[PDB]
Amino acid sequence: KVFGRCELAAAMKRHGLDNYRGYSLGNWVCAAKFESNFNTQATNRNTDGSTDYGILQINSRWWCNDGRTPGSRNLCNIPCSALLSSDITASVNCAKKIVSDGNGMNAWVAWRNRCKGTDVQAWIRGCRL
Repeated sequence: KVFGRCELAAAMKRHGLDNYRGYSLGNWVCAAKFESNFNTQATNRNTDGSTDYGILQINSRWWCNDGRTPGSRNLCNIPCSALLSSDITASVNCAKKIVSDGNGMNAWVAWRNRCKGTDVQAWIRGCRL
């Protein structure tokens, strides 16, 4: 599924991400935009052999099991495929754990390099939330 901007904002809010660990909803929407262009089915292989999955490009190195990332963990206790669902529950639950891990949203390299410090409220501008 390819979410629209306000549609995703709404889904994130419904799943409790709005202001989670102090990160406004625009921050989450901006991260999703640059990680996956709002496409739940996005997958991208990393040079180390891990893969990033889903709207928020969650890495198999630590967070999910894809069966092909040696030495990796699965700290969200989920198959990485669950992160590709049209329903964002699994992605959201796992992102909650990620953003709680110590470095906040810096875990998302695209958020640090493209969202951090910017006018992230633009992402939810005009949305009925």
